[PDB]
Amino acid sequence: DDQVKKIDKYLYAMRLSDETLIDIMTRFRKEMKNGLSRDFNPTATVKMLPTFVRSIPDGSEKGDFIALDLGGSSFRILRVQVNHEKNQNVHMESEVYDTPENIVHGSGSQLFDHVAECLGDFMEKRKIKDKKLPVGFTFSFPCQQSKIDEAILITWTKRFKASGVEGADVVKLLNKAIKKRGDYDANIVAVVNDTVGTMMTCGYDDQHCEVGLIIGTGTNACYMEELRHIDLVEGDEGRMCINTEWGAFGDDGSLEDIRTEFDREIDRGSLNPGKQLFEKMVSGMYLGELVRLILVKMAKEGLLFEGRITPELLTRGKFNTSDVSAIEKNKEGLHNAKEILTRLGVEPSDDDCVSVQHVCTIVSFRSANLVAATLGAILNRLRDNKGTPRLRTTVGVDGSLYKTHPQYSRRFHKTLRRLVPDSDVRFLLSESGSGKGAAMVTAVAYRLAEQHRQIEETLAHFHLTKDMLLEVKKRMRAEMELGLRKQTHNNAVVKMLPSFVRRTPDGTENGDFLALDLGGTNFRVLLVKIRSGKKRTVEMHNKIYAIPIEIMQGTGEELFDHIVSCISDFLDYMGIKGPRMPLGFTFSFPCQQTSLDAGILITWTKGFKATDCVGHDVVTLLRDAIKRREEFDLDVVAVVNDTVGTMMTCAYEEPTCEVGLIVGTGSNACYMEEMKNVEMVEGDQGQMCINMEWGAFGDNGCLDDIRTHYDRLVNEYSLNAGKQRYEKMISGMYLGEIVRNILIDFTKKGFLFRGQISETLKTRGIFETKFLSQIESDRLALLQVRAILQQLGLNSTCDDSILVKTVCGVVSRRAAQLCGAGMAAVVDKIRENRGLDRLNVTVGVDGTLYKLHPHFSRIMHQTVKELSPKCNVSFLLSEDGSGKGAALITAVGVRLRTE
Amino acid sequence: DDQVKKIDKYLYAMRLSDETLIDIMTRFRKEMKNGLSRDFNPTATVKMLPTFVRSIPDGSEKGDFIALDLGGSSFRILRVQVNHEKNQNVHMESEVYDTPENIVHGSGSQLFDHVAECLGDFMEKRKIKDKKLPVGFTFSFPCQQSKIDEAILITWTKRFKASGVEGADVVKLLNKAIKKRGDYDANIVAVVNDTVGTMMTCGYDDQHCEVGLIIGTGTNACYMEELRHIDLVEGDEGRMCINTEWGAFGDDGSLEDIRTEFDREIDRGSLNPGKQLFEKMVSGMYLGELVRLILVKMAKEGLLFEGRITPELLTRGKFNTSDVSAIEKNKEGLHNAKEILTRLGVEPSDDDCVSVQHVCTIVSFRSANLVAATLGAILNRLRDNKGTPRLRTTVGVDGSLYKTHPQYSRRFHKTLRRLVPDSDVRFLLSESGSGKGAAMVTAVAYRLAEQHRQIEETLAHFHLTKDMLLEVKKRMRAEMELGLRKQTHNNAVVKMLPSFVRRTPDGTENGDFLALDLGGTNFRVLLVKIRSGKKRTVEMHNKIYAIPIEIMQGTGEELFDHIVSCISDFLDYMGIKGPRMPLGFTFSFPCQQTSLDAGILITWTKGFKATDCVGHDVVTLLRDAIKRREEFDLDVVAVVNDTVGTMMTCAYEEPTCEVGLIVGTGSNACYMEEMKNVEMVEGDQGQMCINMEWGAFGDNGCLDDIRTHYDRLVNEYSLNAGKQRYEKMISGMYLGEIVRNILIDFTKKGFLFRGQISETLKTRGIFETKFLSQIESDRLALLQVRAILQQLGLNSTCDDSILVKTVCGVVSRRAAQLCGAGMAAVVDKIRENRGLDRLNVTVGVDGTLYKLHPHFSRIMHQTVKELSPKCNVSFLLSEDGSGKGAALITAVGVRLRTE
Ligand SMILES: OC[C@H]1O[C@@H](O)[C@H](O)[C@@H](O)[C@@H]1O
Ligand SMILES: OC[C@H]1O[C@@H](O)[C@H](O)[C@@H](O)[C@@H]1O
Ligand SMILES: [K+]
Ligand SMILES: [K+]
Ligand SMILES: [K+]
Ligand SMILES: [K+]
Repeated sequence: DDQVKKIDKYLYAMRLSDETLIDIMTRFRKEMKNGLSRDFNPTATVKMLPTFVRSIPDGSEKGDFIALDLGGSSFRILRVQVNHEKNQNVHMESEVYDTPENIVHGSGSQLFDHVAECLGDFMEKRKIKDKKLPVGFTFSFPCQQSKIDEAILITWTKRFKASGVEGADVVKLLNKAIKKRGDYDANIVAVVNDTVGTMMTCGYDDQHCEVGLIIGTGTNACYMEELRHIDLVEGDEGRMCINTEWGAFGDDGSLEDIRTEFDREIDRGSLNPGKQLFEKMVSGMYLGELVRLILVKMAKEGLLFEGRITPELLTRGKFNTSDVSAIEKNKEGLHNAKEILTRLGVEPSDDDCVSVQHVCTIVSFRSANLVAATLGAILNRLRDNKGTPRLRTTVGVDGSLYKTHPQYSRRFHKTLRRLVPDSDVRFLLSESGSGKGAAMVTAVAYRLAEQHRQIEETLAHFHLTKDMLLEVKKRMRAEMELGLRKQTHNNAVVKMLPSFVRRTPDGTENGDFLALDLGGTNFRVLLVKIRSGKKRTVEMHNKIYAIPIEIMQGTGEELFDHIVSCISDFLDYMGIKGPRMPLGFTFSFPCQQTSLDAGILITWTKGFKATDCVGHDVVTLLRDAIKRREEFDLDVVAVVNDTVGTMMTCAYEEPTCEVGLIVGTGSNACYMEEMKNVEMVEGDQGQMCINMEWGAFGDNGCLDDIRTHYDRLVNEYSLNAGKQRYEKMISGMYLGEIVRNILIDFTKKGFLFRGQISETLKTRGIFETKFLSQIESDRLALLQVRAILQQLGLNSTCDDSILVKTVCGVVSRRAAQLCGAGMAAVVDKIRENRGLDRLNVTVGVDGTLYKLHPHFSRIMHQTVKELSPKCNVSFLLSEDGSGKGAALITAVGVRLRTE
Repeated sequence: DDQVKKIDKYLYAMRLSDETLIDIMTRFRKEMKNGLSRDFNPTATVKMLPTFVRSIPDGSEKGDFIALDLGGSSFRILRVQVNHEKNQNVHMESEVYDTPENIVHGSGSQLFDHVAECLGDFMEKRKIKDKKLPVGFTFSFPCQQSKIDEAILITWTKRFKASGVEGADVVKLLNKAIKKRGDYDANIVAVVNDTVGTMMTCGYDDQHCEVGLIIGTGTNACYMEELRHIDLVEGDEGRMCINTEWGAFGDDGSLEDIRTEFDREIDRGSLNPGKQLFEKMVSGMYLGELVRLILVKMAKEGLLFEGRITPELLTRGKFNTSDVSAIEKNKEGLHNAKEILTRLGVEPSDDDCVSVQHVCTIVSFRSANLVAATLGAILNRLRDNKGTPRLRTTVGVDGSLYKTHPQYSRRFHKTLRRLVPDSDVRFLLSESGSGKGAAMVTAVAYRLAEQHRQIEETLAHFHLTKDMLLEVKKRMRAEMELGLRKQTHNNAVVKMLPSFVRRTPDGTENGDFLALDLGGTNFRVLLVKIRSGKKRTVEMHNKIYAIPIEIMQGTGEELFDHIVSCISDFLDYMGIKGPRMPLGFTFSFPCQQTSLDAGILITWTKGFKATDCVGHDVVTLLRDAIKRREEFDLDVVAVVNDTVGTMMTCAYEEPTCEVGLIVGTGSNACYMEEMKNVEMVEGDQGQMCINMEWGAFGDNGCLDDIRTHYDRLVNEYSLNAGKQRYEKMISGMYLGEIVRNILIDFTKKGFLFRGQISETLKTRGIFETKFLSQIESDRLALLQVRAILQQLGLNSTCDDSILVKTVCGVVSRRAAQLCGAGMAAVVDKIRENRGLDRLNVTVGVDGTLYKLHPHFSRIMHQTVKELSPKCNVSFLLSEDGSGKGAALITAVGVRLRTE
């Protein structure tokens, strides 16, 4: 006893009080906060690195993969096999490869070539070198990573010191070595820390695991932290495993008050002086040597061995941590001591043995107590995160020291239970611990890799090549011809109807004109004053009127009676009733023009059911209603198509404009054609603006080779199945539906919304052009995109969001391109029509998709350029082709009945 | 009365209850939250746009500028002059330019050319067209801007509808028009909303202003909101004025429950149907017309004028908001009514006049009450932000309606005082209101513009051009020659000392060597085992030892007695005492080599003061101490320079290495020279590694033309004034000091830290290489950089941070370049030395600045490439040139005494 008491005082500084431990527990808690915070992270010693592991094995894990484990006591290679069974275990085998101490102090190159050399042999000796099995990599060192399969070595720790690796990506470095040999082919799908592997390996057997603890050569702990606490990782949903890297605890001076002269000497003779100061007070790679130093000091003071000092006792590394354990055994502790010490050349006395055994006890007890303190900080942290008064969790443990020291386990648990009282912690030990762990993470990594490989293949069908685009342009052009020729027009799908607008405005237009814009329940009347002065100027007014459904489904005699009623109101509203004014009539329903002022209605749409209108000439129905009133008289000069109105509106300013285009809910285009070509209208002189009605392009199957399964579904479920095939791959009314139908598919395959098909996802037209234009916005953050989706009614996650945005993108790009191939055919036909080799033409466009969408117009333009280089086409957003345009068509109209 | 009562019931829906108003107040509060939040902002109708105005006039405002005001009742141009006086007012004049109604409905082009045309005239008529005065621009429309001098028109409101402007930057569009004419030159320094101008114009006279309220043609309110609440603007310090754009309140349906059939008809006949729904219930541009519609409906029902309806009463725009005011005058209200109505063709009865006057009252009272409600929401918001129980603030008001209606002011204040009770609000009216406002913002904008112009000029001196760099390279080369030649060596500043290392390792090296690394209080001894096996392998160990200051300032006999004591310890530590081992001696103090194993100490540094060492040969002092002990014997084979050790260490692996470089606290470089050239050492055969000591380059004034005022200050205040000029523009020991000296300067000029010179800013060496390497980090966010600074002890702001980072950048770039020009001279001399036209050489480098810094090594490399294209130089980070290197020099040493 006297002896033991003499050591206790000598090593008093190595005997920490609970008061002290709690303090240390508190200091670490602060180091944890700083490392997580984005403000102090820059200069924090406890790195708290994100592992990018968001959950423990859910069981659904299955596969066959390899696993490397480098950085611990020994370098082993495992082949883990997690398969499907009826409550039966998982199989796995491992092999340890000797790694020369002069190899971990060499060049990164030699080291990774060694690891590669050992890998190939392992697979070959098992001849599984053919089936490229996924490879997991457990690397126990602080690594920076922004994804599971990347690992930038922050620095080396423990006994490694290979140059040319720090600051580099070990995965690339390994892939580099595996290549150099080319003996085989490896798939490093993931890189994980050993603490992570341990937590995984044990969480598999216990879904309560949230902490991985390593206590061996080195020491470290990882836990499950709230994303909303990990400032340096964008997100807020779920959890992510954090790699504290607590071995560096104190590397900034925080622990100088508890470190002794022996601790500092141990540091001076170390590979990484000044680093991992806490670790050097705890882990097994240092325990043995720490005791030796204490023994040398004592012999030197004649406190032990009667001052006798031998060359062996002074040689670094002669007293291993394994002697510390042998000496602390309950049974043969003191006998082991005598043997060990004796082997050191010393001649120990019974007193010497007891003393040396108490030094061991004091040194290893400190290790235990210190780790209880820091682990307790992680427990309190978990207790706070869950807001629970008492904590219940399972800790995954591993490490040569913890597993082989006879007293560590017990002392560690005892002290821990005394510092962190309101909690019941379960400690699960693991066989390989990080062997099966890297496998579970690899498993998930592979999984997500296939999902992406698949998703990429599905979206590939939407990728049109410049050659396909040329065919599309080729085919559109042929369709155009069939519709112009008189011999095939009746059977053509791209009708190419004549608008009877023989000239674009020339500036000579001057006057006051009325326009009627009818295309729904809310139509409008307008007054447009045009002054052909020195300076072109046009002012206008307009009021909107409603059409009671009762009248929409009225008798056609009431419909036009009501409309003239509204016009009668407007004229008074503008204070201009009296004179016989000219009026342009924009009729946005399926019509067939037989003259500038005549158009037969082929079918009602948008809810109109007025009787005795279909088949009749709308302009006559209007003229008849006007006369029925006898209050005033108008001179209906024309019936107008809004697309044609859009070009006219544009031509008025930009004279090189001879093409109009609409890309909104629907799509159409027009252009000035040569009369000699309009076989449907007598006269080979002059020009004629043609209203293509190009949305029917492909209605005879000519696009059937570029349409996808989702294009077909959208058609199958559309109201006009088999019709408007082209407009269905380009208009804002369907784009969302192609998108929605892809999402449903992916949801079923389980790549989105947890495989759960939402009711909102089942609703058609949920993805309007407005919301389609947002999700793809450059100025939007993924957290906003996610908000938008959730706002629609989709329980999307940051991850879902990334997916939905990609799909949208794929669909809208093809839309713009397919639109470009179309537009590309028109301009070239115009060029060739006039026998030119270079054409400069402007196009007037309108439409909520072209206008609101972030990338449609751009990609569209890029495309027309590639497919039609002999043409220099310019696109100008021209609005109100239905009002201003109809008026301009009217002004040009009256102007021409004079010539 | 009966009449009045008959109207009250007829227009019951226009009479809002306080219950209703408070509800609306609450709805707006929610619209304010959504617009500010990054989650709901995407689809929010109340945009809550950031104005980038962080404070009201602080008085320090002074200058002479112009101001444009477009978008309100009239387009005026002001020339405001805010100067320094003894409590006397500010001067300003304005001029209104007629803007044709057919001009605000035309093209953006014509509109901005009109504004330009009006601008030039204004300045010319005042002939101030010569002095390019700053120009302020008040544009009253929702604009997107990320900086004061940018304004992307979201959309048009009120009566503007010029095409080609929405979605574009009006500033560029204006600058575009001012150019087209080129009559003059304008400086649009800022663009502000009218609400902002009003708040500014009134905050100037009252530092309590936090709200700008407009009630005229249109209606809108801006206030001062907490940056920590403006999710869409990075930051958290101070305040920023938010432009609510509340006219759009309800544009999503939120107010359909309080809008009447008259409100909806007013919308149908509007320019922007469906937009600014709230505004259309309040502002002056609509009040008049809203009453007309109510009157038409009543006549039609024979409720007024005995049902008589006239063409005038039905003409839109015949009843102006100015008639609403005339009619509500206390004195001549009913007489004004009779006159007005009569002018409308109606024949009003006294009863009719009373009724029409009550309609006005009911309509204008609603306007007042509605704006009280929404303003009250902004007050409650301000009360909450300041956490005060009762609110005290000043509101800046303006608007034709508010200023000209006889009853508005009174009704508005009354209702407001009843809804928002715990607060005293001061209402300041402004003359031009936005005239003097745009001027105060312009003032500040100009100010910051000059600071940047200045700062840019100061940092320009640090910009070296490729030609200067070539001169530097030219001069370095000449310096090199003077130092090699025997006739000028004694007077050369770049000493070019011979290291006596005649060969780089060749691989033949094999053995066990000791090294002593002495360069401070903590030196180390090392054992390096080198095996020239089939595979190159080298393992080593080392312990660190301290030198008590008492011994550092000892007698030189004790210093080397102590060192040999440490070596004696180490040999036992490694268990190898006995044999006579070889030892390399790295002596990192000002030494002069006279042989491979001899070096005279020219002067102590780093606190050493040991006596009788200076002038003596350190290797002899060591050999003498060894012999004094008689415990063992060593074979000191060499005295080493760490730079030379760095190259050797590198050559060992990369055989093309013949140049070493150190860039850390200090800087030096070495390279293999041709013996025929080393005039200081006999023998024209073989080579000789030269230790340049290039830090003294420029010590004779040869760099005096590229050194700056701050370079001189750093020298002036350095411990070795006039010496190490080159090393002072490149080493990590001074870079921070050049930086710190610039900051102090800028602080004085008042461009940083509020002109306040911190005590921390006065501390030298505050900017260590570590912190210099961080601030410039690509992976760091400005909020972190700011944290770092504040962590140093600098009360920096996000803005300060942006500045400090730029300075650092300027300084560290020149450092790398100046280093490159130097390195560039060595490689070329080697090339030319061997008469080659292409040279491939590797350079071994080390140093905390080169290693830790984000951009040093890169820019350095880029530079050596440009200046030395006949050379293909490769840079390899080679570490431990002081230990491993000293050993390699020793191994090569013993190996050569055999040849
Ligand atoms: O091996 C246990 C631990 O040792 C520490 O030194 C390393 O930095 C960690 O990566 C590792 O988890
Ligand atoms: O003119 C007053 C207000 O009118 C609103 O319609 C505009 O959108 C605002 O920019 C302006 O502040
Ligand atoms: K986060
Ligand atoms: K024809
Ligand atoms: K903010
Ligand atoms: K010579």
